[PDB]
Parts: sequence; C-alpha cells; structure tokens
Amino acid sequence: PMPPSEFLDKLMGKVSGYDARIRPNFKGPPVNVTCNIFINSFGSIAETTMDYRVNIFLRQQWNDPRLAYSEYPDDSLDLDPSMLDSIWKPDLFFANEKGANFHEVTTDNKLLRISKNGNVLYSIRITLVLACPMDLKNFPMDVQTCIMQLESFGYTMNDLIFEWDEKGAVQVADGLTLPQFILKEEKDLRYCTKHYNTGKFTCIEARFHLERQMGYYLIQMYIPSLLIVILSWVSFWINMDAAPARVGLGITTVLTMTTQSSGSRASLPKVSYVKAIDIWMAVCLLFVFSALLEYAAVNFIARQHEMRKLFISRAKRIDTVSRVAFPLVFLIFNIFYWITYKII
Amino acid sequence: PMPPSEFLDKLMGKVSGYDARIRPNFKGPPVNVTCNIFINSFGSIAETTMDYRVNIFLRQQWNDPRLAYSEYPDDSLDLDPSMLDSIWKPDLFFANEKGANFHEVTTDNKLLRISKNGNVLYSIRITLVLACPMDLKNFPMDVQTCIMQLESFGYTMNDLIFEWDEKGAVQVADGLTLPQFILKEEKDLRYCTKHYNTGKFTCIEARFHLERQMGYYLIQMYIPSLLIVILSWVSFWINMDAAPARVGLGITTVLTMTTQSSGSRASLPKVSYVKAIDIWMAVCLLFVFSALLEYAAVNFIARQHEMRKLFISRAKRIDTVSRVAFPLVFLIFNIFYWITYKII
Amino acid sequence: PMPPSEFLDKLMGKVSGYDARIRPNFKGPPVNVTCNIFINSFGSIAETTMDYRVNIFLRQQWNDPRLAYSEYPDDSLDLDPSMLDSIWKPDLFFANEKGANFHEVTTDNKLLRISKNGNVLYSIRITLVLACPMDLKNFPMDVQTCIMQLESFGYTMNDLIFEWDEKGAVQVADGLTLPQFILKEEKDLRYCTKHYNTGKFTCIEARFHLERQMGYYLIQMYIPSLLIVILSWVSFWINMDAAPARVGLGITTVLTMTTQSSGSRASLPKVSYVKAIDIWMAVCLLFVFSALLEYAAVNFIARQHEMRKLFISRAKRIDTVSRVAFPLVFLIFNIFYWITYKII
Amino acid sequence: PMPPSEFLDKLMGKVSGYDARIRPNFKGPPVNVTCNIFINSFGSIAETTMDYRVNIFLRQQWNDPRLAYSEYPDDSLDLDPSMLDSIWKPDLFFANEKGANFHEVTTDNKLLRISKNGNVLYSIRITLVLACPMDLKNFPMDVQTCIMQLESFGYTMNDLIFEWDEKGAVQVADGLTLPQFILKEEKDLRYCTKHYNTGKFTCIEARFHLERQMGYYLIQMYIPSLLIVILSWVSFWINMDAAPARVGLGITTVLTMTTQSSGSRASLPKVSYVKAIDIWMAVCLLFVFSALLEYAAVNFIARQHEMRKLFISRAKRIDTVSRVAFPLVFLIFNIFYWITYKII
Amino acid sequence: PMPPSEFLDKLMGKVSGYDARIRPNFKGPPVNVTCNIFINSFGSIAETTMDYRVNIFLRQQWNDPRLAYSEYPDDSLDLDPSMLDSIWKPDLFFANEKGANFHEVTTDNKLLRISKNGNVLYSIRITLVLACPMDLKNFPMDVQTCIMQLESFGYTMNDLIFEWDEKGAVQVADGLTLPQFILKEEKDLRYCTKHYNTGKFTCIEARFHLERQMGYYLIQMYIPSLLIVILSWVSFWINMDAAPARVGLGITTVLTMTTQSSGSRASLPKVSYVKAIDIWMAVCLLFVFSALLEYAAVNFIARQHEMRKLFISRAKRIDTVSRVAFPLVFLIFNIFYWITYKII
Ligand SMILES: *[C@@H]1O[C@H](CO)[C@@H](O[C@@H]2O[C@H](CO)[C@@H](O)[C@H](O)[C@H]2NC(C)=O)[C@H](O)[C@H]1NC(C)=O
Ligand SMILES: *[C@@H]1O[C@H](CO)[C@@H](O[C@@H]2O[C@H](CO)[C@@H](O)[C@H](O)[C@H]2NC(C)=O)[C@H](O)[C@H]1NC(C)=O
Ligand SMILES: *[C@@H]1O[C@H](CO)[C@@H](O[C@@H]2O[C@H](CO)[C@@H](O)[C@H](O)[C@H]2NC(C)=O)[C@H](O)[C@H]1NC(C)=O
Ligand SMILES: *[C@@H]1O[C@H](CO)[C@@H](O[C@@H]2O[C@H](CO)[C@@H](O)[C@H](O)[C@H]2NC(C)=O)[C@H](O)[C@H]1NC(C)=O
Ligand SMILES: *[C@@H]1O[C@H](CO)[C@@H](O[C@@H]2O[C@H](CO)[C@@H](O)[C@H](O)[C@H]2NC(C)=O)[C@H](O)[C@H]1NC(C)=O
Repeated sequence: PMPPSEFLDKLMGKVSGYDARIRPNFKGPPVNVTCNIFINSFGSIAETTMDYRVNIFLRQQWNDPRLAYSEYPDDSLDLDPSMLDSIWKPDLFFANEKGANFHEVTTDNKLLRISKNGNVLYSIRITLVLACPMDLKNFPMDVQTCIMQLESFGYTMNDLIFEWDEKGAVQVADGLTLPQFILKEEKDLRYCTKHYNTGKFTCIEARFHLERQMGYYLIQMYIPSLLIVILSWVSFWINMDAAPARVGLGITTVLTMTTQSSGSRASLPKVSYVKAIDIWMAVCLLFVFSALLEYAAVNFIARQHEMRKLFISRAKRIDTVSRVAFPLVFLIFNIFYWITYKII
Repeated sequence: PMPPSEFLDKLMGKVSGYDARIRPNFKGPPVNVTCNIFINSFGSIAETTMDYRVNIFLRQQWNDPRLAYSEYPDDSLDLDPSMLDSIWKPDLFFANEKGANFHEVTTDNKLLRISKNGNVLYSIRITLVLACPMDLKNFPMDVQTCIMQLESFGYTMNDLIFEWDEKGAVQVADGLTLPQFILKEEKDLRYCTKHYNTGKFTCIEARFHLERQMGYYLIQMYIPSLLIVILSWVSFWINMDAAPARVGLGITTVLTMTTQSSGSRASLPKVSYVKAIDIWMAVCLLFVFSALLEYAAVNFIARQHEMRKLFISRAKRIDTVSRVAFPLVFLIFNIFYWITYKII
Repeated sequence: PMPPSEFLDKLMGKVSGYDARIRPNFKGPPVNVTCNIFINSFGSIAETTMDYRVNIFLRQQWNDPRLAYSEYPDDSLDLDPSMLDSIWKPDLFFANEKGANFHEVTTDNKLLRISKNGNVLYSIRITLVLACPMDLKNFPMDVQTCIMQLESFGYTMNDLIFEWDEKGAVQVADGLTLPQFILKEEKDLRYCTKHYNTGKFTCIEARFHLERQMGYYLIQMYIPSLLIVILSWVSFWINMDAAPARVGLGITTVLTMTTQSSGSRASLPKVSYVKAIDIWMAVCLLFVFSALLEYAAVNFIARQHEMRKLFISRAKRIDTVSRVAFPLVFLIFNIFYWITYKII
Repeated sequence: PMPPSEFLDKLMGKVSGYDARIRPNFKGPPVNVTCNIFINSFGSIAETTMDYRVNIFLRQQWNDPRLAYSEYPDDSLDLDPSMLDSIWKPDLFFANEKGANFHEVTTDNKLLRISKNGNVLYSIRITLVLACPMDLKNFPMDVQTCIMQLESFGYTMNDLIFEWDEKGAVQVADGLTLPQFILKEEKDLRYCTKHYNTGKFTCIEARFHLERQMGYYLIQMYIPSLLIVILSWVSFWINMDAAPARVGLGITTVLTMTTQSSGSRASLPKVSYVKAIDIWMAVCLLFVFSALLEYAAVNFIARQHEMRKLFISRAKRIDTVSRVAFPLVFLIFNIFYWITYKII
Repeated sequence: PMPPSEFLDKLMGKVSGYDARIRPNFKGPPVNVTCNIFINSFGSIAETTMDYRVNIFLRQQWNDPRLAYSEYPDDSLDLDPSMLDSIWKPDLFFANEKGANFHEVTTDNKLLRISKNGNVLYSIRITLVLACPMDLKNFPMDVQTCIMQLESFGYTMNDLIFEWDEKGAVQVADGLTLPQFILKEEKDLRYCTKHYNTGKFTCIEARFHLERQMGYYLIQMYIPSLLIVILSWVSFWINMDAAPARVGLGITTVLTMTTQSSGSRASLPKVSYVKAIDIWMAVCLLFVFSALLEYAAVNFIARQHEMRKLFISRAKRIDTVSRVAFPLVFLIFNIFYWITYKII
C-alpha cells in the first residue's frame, strides 16, 4: 500500500478532525492511563539536600478511539518522535521533581506506537532529582522510604485517572546496586490523590525502601571510638606516681573523642533531634571523661597527709575496682545499645 | 456543538479582534490581578549566599471581558498550554529572583481555564532561588524573615495592580517540614510598591518567619565547649608539684577551645559584628585561659624562698578558693547568658 | 482610534520602509545612546575566581526619527516584548562578562516605550558575573575597585557612542548591603574607549569602591594569634627546673601558630607577593619561636658546672629581662603595624 | 552540471518520495549500522559518583538504497549540517548516559557524506558522563572495567542491528594519558542485547580496562603509616623510668594512625566491605596499639615489690624480646600482604 | 541609492544563485582562512581537571568571490548578526574544547563585514574551557605549555586550509595578568594537521608558556617546613636528663611534618611520579625523624652501667657532633636542591 508515515498523516490531519488539544472520549468517561517505570540508574542519595537522582523509562498506555484503523495490514505503527506534537498525550508530572530533564542525544529518546484498536504505548527517558525527606532517628540503623509520585497537572479526576499496571509496575535493571544502601524487592504502590482550590487531581506513588549498609560506619566511627575507650583503660595499670603519664593520657583521649564526635556528623543535615550515633559518641565521651576524673580522685586522696598509710591504701583500692568496673559497665552498655538497634 | 478548542480559536482569532498584546479594559481602570501561591518545597537555606530555594504553584486570577462567552454550554474552557501565546497574561516577576526556571517535563507545567464571565485562572509551577538578607546578631537564637515579592515589569500602577486573595493567600503543602527551621503559620502580607525613574509599579510581598532549631548547635558547639571548661577545672585537684600535668592540661584546653571557636563559624557569612555564639566561645576561652594563669601564679609564689612555709601556705590558699570560684562565676555567667537569649 | 499595537505595526511594517537592521540617522552623525543602571543585587564577591555577581536593570535611551508619530493621541507607546525583533536596538555588551543571562520567568523581563518625538527607552534585567582583578597587598585593610564596562560590539565610534546620563547614572536599591564590604556612595564614571585591529569602539565604565569590614578578621585571625603569643609569655613565670613544662609549652604554641598561619589564606588566590596578614602571622610566629629559643639558652647556661652559683645567677638574669622585654617589643610592633595600615 | 546542494535537494525532496521518517529497506531485512568511536578526551573518573567523562567522535555507517545516484560525476556528497533533519538517521543512544550533550560552537560539530552506492557516513562529536560501577575490593591494586554501551531506542532487532567494524572499532587519540590510571590497548567488544516488555533492542558495548597507578598511594598513605609504626619501635630503646616519654610516645602514634586511617577514605564511596587499604591501616593500627600495651605490661610488672630484683629482671626480659619481635612480625606481615596483592 | 541591508539581500538571495551551503571557489583551490585571536580573559587554571578557561575574540578572514560588488559606493557592508545563516562560514572548532559557549546578552556577540573585493571578516566572542595536560615533575619550578588548536570538522585539506596571519596572530588584552602564573610574550604557532580514517583535516595551534610564581609556595610550604627542621635542632641543647622534653620535642616535629607533607598535595592530581615538593617534604621528614633517632642512641648508651664515666662521656660526644653535623648536612642539601631546580 502506502508508507506508514503517510497513512499516519491521514489519521492526524485536518481531514477526519483529529485535534491533539482534546482528550480521548471527550465529554465522556475519564481517560485511564496505566503506567510503569523501568529504573536504569539510581543513586547520589544526598542527605544535606535530602534528594536522590534516578534515571527511568516512563511508559504510559491509554486508548484513543480516534486512532483506530483497519485499512492498514500490520498491527502496529511506530510514530516518529519528530511528529509527537500532533497527537494527544497526558500531562503527567512529578510532584517532587526538584529538577528534571529529557535525553536528546543523537535522537530525542522518545517512543510511540499505536495498535489497531487504538492503544497508544508511549515511552520516554527521564532523569529526575526527586525529593525525599529523610528520617535519621537511628542513623546507621535506619530504613529510608524515598517515594516518587506521578500526577496530572491540568486534567482533573473526572477527565484523567492514572493507574499502575498489574504486570510488574516497577522494574529495576539487572545489575543495579547501591554503594551505601540496598533496594528491597517489595515496593509499595498506592494512591496519593491531591485536593487543591482548583480541583482534585490524580496521583499514583511508588515507595522504595532503602536499608543502609552497616559495615561502613563500623570501620570509620564505631571501631576507632571503641579503641580510644580502651586507650583510657590502660591508665589504670600505669603507676600513680607517674603524674604526666596518667594525666596526659586522659587529656588526649577526651579531646580525640571530641574530634571523633564532630566528624560523625560531617555529611549530615543539621537536625535538632538526637540520633543513634550521637548517643554512641556521647556515652563513649563519658567513659573517657570519667576515666580522667578517676585519677583526679586518686591524686587528691593519696596526697592527704598513720595518716599516710591509710591514704595510699584507700587510693589503691579505687584503682583495683576501676580496672574491673569500667570494662564491665561498658560491656553492659554495648548489650543494651546493640539489642535496642536490632529490635527496632 | 463544536469542540472547545475550535470555539476558543474563534475567541482568539483575527475575527472579533482579540489582540494578546493589549491588556483588558484598555484606556480604562487598571487590571486587578489577584494571586496566591502554593509552596510545594522549601529549603536549602544557604547563608554564605543568603538565599533559599522554593518550589511554588503561582495562581493568577484576572478578568478579560473580551473572553466572555454565552454560546457554549459548559461553564469553563481549559486552554491547552501549547496555545498560551495567544491570550494576554500579566508580566509578573520576582524582585529578588537570583535565578528561576519553569518545569517542562512531559508537558509544560502550565494551566489555564476561562469562565463564562471572562475570569481567567492561570497556574504555573516555578522554582525560585530567592534572596533574603540574613540577620545573625543572635545566631542560634534568631528568627529569620525571608520574603518574596511579586512585581510588574512593564505595566505601571495605572494599568495593572496586584493583590492577594483573602481566601488563604499562601498555602503550604501538608508534610512540608524543615531540617534546621520551623515555618510559622502566620504570614505577613503587605505592599511593597516600587518607584523608579520610569514610573511606579505594583508589588505585593509575603513574609515567612523562620525560627531555628536549637538542638543541633547544643550537641556540636555548646556541650563540647562546656566540657573543656570543666576539663580545665580538674587542674585544681592535681598536685602543685606535678608541673607538666597542670601545665600540659591548661595548654591542651586553651588550644582546643581555639579549634572549637574556629569551627563555630565554618558555614557562615563573614559578617563584622559579634554574635551570640561568638560571645560564648570568647568567654569560654577566657575561663580556660585564666585557669592556666592561675597555675602560673601558684608556680611563682610557691617558689619564693620562715620564708618557705609562708609561701606554700599562701599558694595553697588560692588553690582552695579557685576550686569554688571558677565553677561559681561560670554558673552565674550561664544565668546571664541564657536568660538574655530567651527574653530576646 | 485604532489600538496601539496595530498603530505600531504600521510604524514597523514593510510600508514606510522601517528596517530593524539599519541604525538611526544612517550615513549621518553617530547614534547617541545614554545609559544608566539600577543595581538590584550585588554580592558573592569571590577572590579565588576574582569575580562578582551583580543583578541590574539596564536602561538605554536613544532617538530614532523613523519612530516619530503625530496621528496617535497619547504620548507614549509600550511595545510588547514579543515584538522586540522588529526595531533597532544597540549591540551593547560587557567587556568583562564571564557569563551572563536574561530573566525570562513568567514573561521576558524586557521593557520598551516610544515617545512622540521618537525617543526609545529600553530597560532589561540582566544577571552578570563580572571579572574584577583583586589587589591584596594589605588584605584586611584594602579598598577594592571592581569595575563594569559597557561596549559596542559591531558599531564603531563613528556610528554609535555610549554615554552616561547626568541624572544619577548608577542607582542602587535601598536596602542593599554587603556582608563583607561596604559600597561607597561616590562612583567613578569615565570612558574606556577600545582600539583593535578592526576599529575603535565606544566604552563607558563605572567604578565601585569596596572597603572591607574589619571586624570579621579580628575575631578569627588577629585575636587568636595574639593569645598564643601571650601563651608563650607564661613560660617566663614557670620554674626553670620544670623542663617538660616550659619545653612542651613552647612546642605547642609554635605549631598552633603554624596551623593558624595556614588557615589565614584558606580562601585566597595563590598570589606571590606578601600581604598584611602574612606579615602579621610571620612576626607573631617569630615571637613564639624565639620564646622557645629563650629556654634553650636558659637550659644550656644553667647546666654549666664557684661555677654553679655563677651559672644559675646568670641564667636567672635573662629570665627577668625577658619577662619585660618580650611584651615590650610586641607592644612597639603593634604600634608600627596598625599605624601603617591606617595611614595607607 | 548543477551544484551539489541542489542535486541533493532533488534526492530528498517531495518528488521521488524520500521520507526521513522511514528506515531503509522497509518491510525487509534489518538495517545494519556499523559503528566506531574515536576517544578525544577521557578522564575525571569520579568514584563518589562512580562515573567518568569521555569526549568522542561517533561514526555511524549504513546503506540507504534511496540515496544512490549515478547522474552526478563525483563519488561523494557532503550534506551540510543545517539539512540533517531531512534524511533518516538511526536513533542510537547510550544506556548509561547520566548526561550528555552536543558541541555546537562556531558550527554544529556534525558531518555527513553519501557515496554513489548509497553508503552514509555520519560522524558527530559528543561529550558523555558515563556511569561505571566501581569495584574496590583491593583498592590501590585494582583493575577497573568501565564500559560504554550503544543501544537503539525505538527500532527493535528486526528493524535495526548495531555492529562494530572490524577495522579498529575503538581508536584513541595519540597523546591521551591519564593521571591516575593507564588505559590498556586490548579492548573487549561484545553484545549486550536488551529485552524489555516492549521488545528486544540491539546493543553493542566496549570495555575499557583501567589499571591504577601505584606510586601515588605509596607516598601519601603507605610510607607515612610505616614511619609511625617505626616511631612506636623507638619506645623500646628509651629507659623504663622515663614514664611520660614512653607513654606519651605511644599515645601520639596511636592517634595519628587514627588520623591517617580516616584520611585513607577521604575521597571514596561509602562501601560496606573491607578493602586492601583498610586492612593495611587496621593492622598498622594494631602494631602501634600493642606497642603501648607492651609498656603497660612493663610498668605493672616492674612495680611488683628478693622481690624487687626478680621483678626488674623479668620486665627487662620482655623489653629485649620486643626489640626483635615487633620488627620481625611486621616484616612477615609485609611479605604476606604484598605477595597477596601482586598475585591477585 | 538603496539601503545596504536590501543591497545585501540581493547579493544573498535566490536571484544570482548564492548558496550558503557551498564553499567559495568550489571545485577549485582550497579556501584559505586566516585567523587571529584576542584574549580577553585567561585563568582558573585547574590541575585536578587539567584545564583552563579562556575568553577570546575569534577573527576569521577569507575571500568569497560571489560577494564582490561594485554598484554600491562605500567600501564595506556590515551584515547584521540576525542574518548570519545566509552566507557561508567555515566550520572551525577546537580539538580540546571540553565545553564552550557563545555570548548572546543584549545581542549575539557576532560581527561580520564584507569588502568590495569579497573579503569577509568574521569576529565572534567565545568562552572555552580548554584541556591542557599538566607536567608536574618539578612542581613549583615548572613551565607549563597549555595549547589551543583550531580545526576543521567537515571540510578536508583539499577544501579548506587554516592559517595564522603574520600581523600578530595572538593578541592579549592590556591589563591581563595571572595570580599564579605569568604569560610569556613569545608564543609558538605551528601546524597540527590531523589524520583520521575519514581524511586529513587542517589544524593550527598556539602554545602559551606559563611560568609559575615562586613566592606563594615559599610562604606556605618551604618556610614552615624549614622551621620545624630547626625546631628539631633545639633538642641538642636541652639536657639529656630531661627525657620527656627531648622525646616529646621529636614526637611533635615528626608528626607535624607528616601533616605538612599531606597538605603539600591538597590541590593536585594524583600523579604517580615524584615531584620537587615531594622530595623536599621527604628529606625534611628524614631530618626530623633522625633527630629523634639521635636521642634514642643517647638514651641507650648513657644507661650502660669505670663503666658509668665512660658511658656518659661517649654519649656526650655524639651530642656535640650532632650540634654541628645536622645544620651542616641540611645546609649542603639546600645547595644541591635549589641549584638543581634553577638550572633546570
Ligand atoms: C476507566 O476505568 C474505570 C473502571 O476501571 C471506568 O469507570 C467506571 O465505568 C463504569 C461503566 O462505564 C461505571 O459503572 C463506573 O461508575 C465507573 N467508575 C468506577 C470507580 O468503577 C471508566 O469507564 C474507564 N474509562 C474508560 C474511557 O474506559
Ligand atoms: C480594581 O479594583 C479597584 C477597587 O478594588 C477599582 O478602583 C476603584 O474603582 C472605583 C470605581 O471604578 C473608583 O471609585 C475608585 O477611585 C478606584 N480606586 C480605588 C483605590 O478605590 C478598579 O476599578 C478595579 N479595576 C477593574 C477593571 O475592575
Ligand atoms: C551625538 O552627540 C554629539 C554631541 O553631544 C554630536 O556630535 C557633534 O555634533 C555637532 C553638530 O552636529 C558637531 O559640531 C560636532 O563636531 C560633533 N562632535 C562633538 C565631539 O561635539 C552628535 O551630532 C550627536 N549625534 C546625534 C544623532 O544627535
Ligand atoms: C544485515 O546483516 C545480516 C548478515 O550480516 C543479514 O542477515 C542475514 O541475511 C541473509 C540473507 O539475506 C539470511 O540468510 C540470514 O537469515 C540473515 N540473518 C543472519 C543472522 O545471518 C541482513 O540481511 C543484513 N541486512 C541488510 C539490509 O543488508
Ligand atoms: C591558498 O593558498 C595557497 C598558497 O598560499 C594556494 O595554493 C597554491 O596555489 C598555487 C597556484 O594556484 C599552486 O601552484 C600551488 O600548488 C598551491 N599549493 C601550495 C602549497 O603552494 C591556494 O591557491 C590558495 N587558495 C586560494 C583560493 O587562493
């Protein structure tokens, strides 16, 4: 017959009255648009900005009865992306965009095909920088739910409804992993229908659950803080007469733990509430600060001058108890700490 | 009848003489444009740049009597965003833009509908990076008023007037919170009418009051500075004969407080005036510097050599007074400090 | 009569022969364009890049005799910004642009009106990132002259001349302040006429004098460096026999002044010449380094072993002189330093 | 004859029915497109982002039988880049784009020529920021394979197939080197054919093997960590009675190795697994921490008080063994460390 | 006569057959394009990226015999920049672009004039971020040659040849200086003709020699490293019995030189080879590390216990030699260091 781009010009042209400014089934039931995404890339999950960059394929399927055809023999017509301003498309957008763009290198990365019954598959490649509010109450032990929601801008609910398709509404690429997180397989899919003073608009959202990787923050924060707590415990085996030894040991431990506690929040939003690393670095600062208060008690009691034999023997007694007591209380703190942030 | 995009072409076309270059009620009363915003996102409130990024819906309502219609049956006509260059729109802009853009992903995020009496609702999605001058006289205890003001660029006051609508002129999204601030519910709305050598132009502004969250700067700055002040107080329980103990303790405290004071302004504009954290870190540096001056007085008096018994007894006297005096003066400073920055 | 956009089409149309590609008074005297700017914002004055971002209104006034009219009743015609490609405009640019853009949000922020005698006022909103070479010979005590110059790109001097208007050629917004600088009221306005191998082109420039704010760099740099110099002076009251006290005091002062001197240039261009903060941090490093050389002289002379009584008495003599001499020489340095950088 | 741009208009025009929306050999065998790249620049290989920027020439060759000609005398026709919207081109894209753009300065950097048999050579200049997932199990001793893959967006496999040409499918510029890597000559070239719910699409990929340069991380990380381990060994030659000497030596070594271990990951993604520099900095932290535990054993045993002669002689024995044992165990660790990361 | 824009329409129009898609002297000798640049700005010479930003005027001169005219009286015709798509222009580009853009503020910054014999001067303003590979073998003492090369993209050598003009092919603006470099007056100009599998293309390049400024890196790196080497020399005047004095002095010097050596490469590419600052900071680290090894030899020999008088006298002997030997070997190193990096 005739080539399919010229058959498709006769289906959009001024003859037969196709208008791309007018939705299908006009003055009728609303247009059902079913959607699924394919996640190509996922990452750069910043927390100062509380956003994340994603790279998706956005597929949209609806039915335009004006685009049905029976003269042409074959079952689909790929419309060229140069001619996409000539058919109706839904005005989908993302309610938490914070910036987005198309991909237009070597060709506009757009795709459209029309079936004989008028089904329109429309797939485009988008980069999004989506805004998700972080919750950092238990910071290395948290699960983050970063969402993405797909709305209509102009058409209200009586004109256009979005749905997810039941055949796998969110696909993820095969070798897509994350450096700081893992992405769970189960993904929540529900409705987020918005009301304004203009009207009610359709909205569908997808929730992605991100569990952090534990092993980074152990190496940088938990293990070096635990060694300085042990470093304060070797003061209890040094002689009492070595005054600049046991004093200078407690000085350097209590101010490196001040340095370690500052760098524990070096890449974080300035939230007001306390978090799980903040109650680690505060309690571990309490051990290295009370280990130096132990020697100030030993240095004061032993210089109380039989009055000299009773003073040395009493100050020797606290130095035997504190060799047992401080690794015993720090042990029963690590029980109550790690059990609390494993059951939660 | 006929489809509404073709009815609306006859209302904008060369027949009946609609010109999009000419305001409504021309050579008459000025055009009353009433406006309200809907804040989607709000954040990245930088203070080096003294700006903030916002994401809004900007709704504008005016009346064009040329756009009234009575033939068409239904009560509103949604103009398609491809045809927005064909009607008159006000030339609103933001007097403190510092950069702005539209959102054009999957569709231009624009919306326009026309009522039968000629009312035009026009809503667009904008990202703004608005400039607000910070005032940091009492820096963790301040309330910041960051404004946004909406002006006319070309039309003067006799041609076009902006107003806020009385039915909630600033709406905020439901779960919109801030990491470092809270946004108060009451929002000032007043006029900011500008005069130039060109004419007088309409301006309406909205004021947003941002109160900081206290709890961040306690954990990083106030509490670690307070421990080093206590760390200088354990020198008064160490023996006088331990010279490298009490000297080396006062050295390390006075130079970590120098380090803590530098990082207190690590993310701030280089303002000339003194602020509330600067008078904390200066006075707390005075305690750790005068605690080391106490031992230099003890070390000088005790080496004055009955001449030896009077010198040891006098230098012992100041070491008993300073165990009481320095936690007593630092206590009555924290009364006068925190009362001053709670009443203000 | 007829609406003014259609009267203005007849004044630019193919009838009557108006060509926007041809300057006014062609083959005649040069076009006199008078200019003034209105500074909306001013700031982000970087010194690594040696630039500054400004936000201006650029008003241009010239006379086109082809645009004179007498049929129309009223005295001015606002041309719509959609039709600005249809009249002649001067090809002004900035010789130190380093990047610039227009503002096009909700409308192109452009403005044009034509008087009956043919005067054309043309105002546009521009953001510029203008390049100014810094001079940092006396860095906290300097006055910076950052310029902006306005040239013609295509038309030579015999075709087009730029001028400033005598009625306030540079206006500044009312509440426009700077965090690190102040902007003086008097602004130089002179000519910067360029010669190339193409021709001679018109240029007008405006000079803005920026005096720094003193009070920032006192708090961060001068005052903490002055305390470490005093911290080296308490070594002269500590006993000579306390060897790790007076040695360990001079060690920690001389290497924190090394740390303080590195951070004094943390946000500066890597200029080769010496500056006023560099001769502060070098001389203040000389006091804390010679205070430790004082004890190495005391420790060597006192161990020369009547031979023991003469050695202790001679080494005691330098420790009495240096308690007076080092705060006396540092006092007469601060006289010669601050007088030099107040008279300059 | 006639000029070649007018001969080429008759080959694309409405006469003879050339349609740029329709692939060659339509309703026939698929279009074979053979490709090769020329790498101009290569670098900025970030690992926080896990991407790399490349600058390429992308040459594509296919055959359009509609573009064959025999009237014109000469053997090739360079189509001008202004007229590239008039012929068919493949819709190639990059499956790991993460941002890309064209080069359009002084001319669109595009090139197209057509042979007499209808072969179309099409070369364009592209900048890409391609995403490659890093694997950092053995971080200074790793080989990274960063890929780039070239897909079809709209045409499925039955319509369009990509191939590499057998005559050098990846050329690299002559003096192209890397600061942190070397680029091996052998480059893998294989197929990456994608399946979606839309269809199967062609994909060819090229693999680039990047071996790091060893010599940087020796100078900054391995050598300064090895000196602090030696710095802990001079404690075994200092006298036992010098308590603040041997204690204060072990304090400062164990907390600079904490500082050196933090900066070893200062520019890295926050991966959970352990890497080769992490097992260097942990074991080297174990030597400087057990060298201080050696003196705490010496200080405890020597103060056990013939009871005094046996205690000094036993604590002297461990100080002779540890002068041999600690440089002997650190020597046999460096054998097992560097052999493991040379055989892998 | 008639206005020159209408005379120039008749010279480009469909009458007389001017085609902008066809080069001058077609099917003849190649087009000789002579070029010169005018450097407005120059700077931001990054070395992590190994690039530099420049701001130029690019003037191009060729001869089109189709553009010769004799009817018009005056000797040149300035074509308006709105009509630049209507004449032929060469497809120049930069082979090391790494990003570039035009300047389009208040007018496209473009310029074109045509003489009576058909000479076409074409000048445009470009910002470039050109890629130059750094060579850092002798880093503060190096001369960098950063090039820029100008190629043809589509036309081969038989169609288009680039040349520099002999009358000053590279001009630099008058007050253009650099903060970290100086720009030598003599500039190399030679050919860089490229061969591909497509053809051979013309290329001309210009070489700019950049000599660094010495005086920055003396103040930050060489002088503070030299003081810590002197700071290790005052240990040789402190008494041997002061064990925490001479030990704690050598500890703090050897770990600040570790800190100073890390910050010496804080803004550098991670190159594998050693450089001139790396052999300064390594040798200066060897002096402060061997000064602490000197005391460990003194502390071991003096505790060997006539056996006590011989041990003190031998350990006193090395402390007299090392007061002379270490400032003597560091003096003869600074001779061999600075002579080597002045002759090279
Ligand atoms: C879009 O989908 C829904 C159902 O999935 C359809 O809405 C219903 O249509 C039936 C009959 O037309 C009515 O009985 C219902 O009242 C409608 N609403 C609901 C919630 O079930 C709708 O017709 C579909 N639109 C199109 C064009 O097919
Ligand atoms: C816009 O609103 C104002 C009032 O809200 C109108 O301005 C007044 O109009 C009345 C009668 O037309 C006059 O008596 C007043 O002098 C006007 N000014 C004020 C300050 O009240 C104006 O007419 C409205 N414009 C339109 C098109 O409706
Ligand atoms: C632009 O302004 C200058 C004067 O401000 C005019 O130039 C002078 O014009 C007069 C008479 O036309 C001559 O006597 C002078 O030689 C001109 N030059 C100078 C330096 O005074 C010029 O005519 C004005 N151009 C227009 C269109 O008005
Ligand atoms: C593209 O290349 C392949 C071979 O390189 C061609 O595909 C084969 O064509 C032959 C005969 O046409 C068939 O026998 C084969 O079944 C085809 N497939 C394979 C895998 O060999 C193809 O014809 C070429 N397309 C064009 C337009 O030349
Ligand atoms: C461009 O310049 C070169 C010389 O500068 C010209 O090329 C030569 O032309 C002459 C006579 O036409 C020949 O004898 C030579 O063989 C050519 N090549 C060389 C290397 O000298 C060329 O003709 C000029 N092109 C134009 C249009 O003038």
